[PDB]
Amino acid sequence: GAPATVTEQGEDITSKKDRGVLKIVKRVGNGEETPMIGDKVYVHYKGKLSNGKKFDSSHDRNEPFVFSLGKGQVIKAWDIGVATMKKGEIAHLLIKPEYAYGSAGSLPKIPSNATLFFEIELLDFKGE
Ligand SMILES: CCCn1cc(COC(=O)[C@@H]2CCCCN2C(=O)[C@H](c2cc(OC)c(OC)c(OC)c2)C2CCCCC2)cn1
Repeated sequence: GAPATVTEQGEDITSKKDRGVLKIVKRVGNGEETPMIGDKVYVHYKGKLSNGKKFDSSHDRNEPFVFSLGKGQVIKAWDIGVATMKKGEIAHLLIKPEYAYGSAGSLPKIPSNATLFFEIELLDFKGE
């Protein structure tokens, strides 16, 4: 189970070191350069919640997913996680709810206290 493999073999990339965001790398990228806060970032991803009740992908178009890193435009987990990734990398994250949607959740899509899993490919980044 990709999520179990991460829960068991994944690196804790939080600062508080509370296992709230766990990472395994799946395809090593190119270079040493990983993006900076305020970079426009381009990714393809697949995401599910632990309930198994919802699944989302960017792949539900050709359009890639585009955000400004570190600006809280996404969940904290992504601002943390993607910032560790190199151009061309693919990685798995498992996220406790405190780094996703927390106790409030985001109903009706995300319930209260949900745990999330993502597969992420980092295509490229550029300074805004
Ligand atoms: C500038 C991008 C702004 N944006 C933020 C979001 C909120 O989503 C997230 O921050 C994270 C990480 C970025 C990819 C989408 N994210 C999600 O959680 C998905 C997500 C996709 C969504 O649609 C693509 C979405 O609606 C906007 C949403 O709302 C909370 C959350 C979940 C993953 C669990 C399975 C169901 C969806 C959606 N668009």
